[PDB]
Amino acid sequence: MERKISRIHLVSEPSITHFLQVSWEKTLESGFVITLTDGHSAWTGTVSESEISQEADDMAMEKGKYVGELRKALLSGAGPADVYTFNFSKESCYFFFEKNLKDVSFRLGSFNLEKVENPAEVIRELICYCLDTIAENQAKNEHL
Amino acid sequence: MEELEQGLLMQPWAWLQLAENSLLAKVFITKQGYALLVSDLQQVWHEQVDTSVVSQRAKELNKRLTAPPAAFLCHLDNLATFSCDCVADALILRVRSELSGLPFYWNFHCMLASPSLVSQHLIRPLMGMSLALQCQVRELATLLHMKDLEIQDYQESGATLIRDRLKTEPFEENSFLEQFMIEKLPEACSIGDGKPFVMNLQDLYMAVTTQ
Amino acid sequence: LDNLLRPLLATFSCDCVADALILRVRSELSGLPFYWNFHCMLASPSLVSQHLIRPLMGMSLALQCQVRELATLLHMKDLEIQDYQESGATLIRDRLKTEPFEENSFLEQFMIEKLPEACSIGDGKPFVMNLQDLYMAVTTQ
Repeated sequence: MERKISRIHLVSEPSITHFLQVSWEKTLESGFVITLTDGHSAWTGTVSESEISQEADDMAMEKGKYVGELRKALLSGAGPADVYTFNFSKESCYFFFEKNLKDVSFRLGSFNLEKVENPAEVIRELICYCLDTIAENQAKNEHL
Repeated sequence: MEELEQGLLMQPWAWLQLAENSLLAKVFITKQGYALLVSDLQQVWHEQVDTSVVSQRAKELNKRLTAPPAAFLCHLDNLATFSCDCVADALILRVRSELSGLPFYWNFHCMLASPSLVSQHLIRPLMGMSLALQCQVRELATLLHMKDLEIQDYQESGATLIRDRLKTEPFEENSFLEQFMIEKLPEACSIGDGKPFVMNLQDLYMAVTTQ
Repeated sequence: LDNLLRPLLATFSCDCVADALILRVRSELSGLPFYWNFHCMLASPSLVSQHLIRPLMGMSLALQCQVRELATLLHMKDLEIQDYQESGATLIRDRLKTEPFEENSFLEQFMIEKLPEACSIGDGKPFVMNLQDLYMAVTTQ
């Protein structure tokens, strides 16, 4: 399995950086679990295979090219040209995200999240992984 | 939308490369909507659309790719892959574009234009252009005759030519038509794909419509 | 009907009923009165393209080629008067000196000064008198 933590901004909340965590089995195309947090609270949800097919068919694009847009938004894979935007009521837990061009923000999708019950604990786990992962790529670097 | 129609009358024609043929299109875009007239030189088709139809039809064609109507309209003003069907006489014109680094879709639902707009957007302008072009021919032919009266004054007293290749024959209009009709008319009157029209007549088109 | 219409192209009247035009003829065939009605539908988009749009467009192109060919003719006459004054070492009666032709300025003067009346559709009258020999030629072609 893979995971990828990514840093974002809600349009509801300019100065608060939020963290998206995505977790999936190598192809993001196969569906994923998703977590949002803001350092104070957390929320979670899920997306699936046929949904992503349908959602690319929904925009008339090739699947894999649309998965490209999802990698880039959700996985920080943003090319130099790409600006992405995040929207969420914490109350309804309705998420949606977008890309900004043409002097507009363009929606790229929507989720039902749920407010997570053990906020500080999925946070603890989240950042320990990060301390470890930095250290592994560091040790390869020293050798080179 | 009345101002959209008024802009349209006075817009020039563009030329569109389909895969299947070409089209001629005049379009007028604002933040308010658009009006479009299209032709394949056999038939003519019309659409007019406000921002209500824009955000509905764009939300259908482009499910999750949200914008204000005016930002879509702004991009169409830039003007991509064109295809079409006549289904009944909806010339449905299907446009694939790039915007935001995303593929985009618009379909124009173009009905057979009314005979009244065919008159106002083609026949009357195109007639008015032929009459105006003929008055230009008439004024170049007076100008050619005036330059001959001038040059004949030289031929009447002294004034030999130095460069043995500058000679003009005296201008005479009937024979200039006679040679044109055999040598030039075949090519020049050819409609082709309408690229000749859009390439050299749009200034006169814009002027005659505004007259 | 032919011998009545040929000189003219008796009395006529024109009546519209929905989309259809009726053209009525009162005349005399022998000393006796002759009556006819023409019953015309709206012409199809095929006919309007073939009889009007396409030929009228083909005429404007050919006329634009005429203007082009007359402009190169005009410039070739300007090289010729220059060759007389500039080097052919002579003058004129002065009362006939033309300006050097430039098609940009020719068009701008034309379109401020002459366009308002020149493109007048009017009664269609001047189109049938000035343009028909071109119309028949373009249609044949």
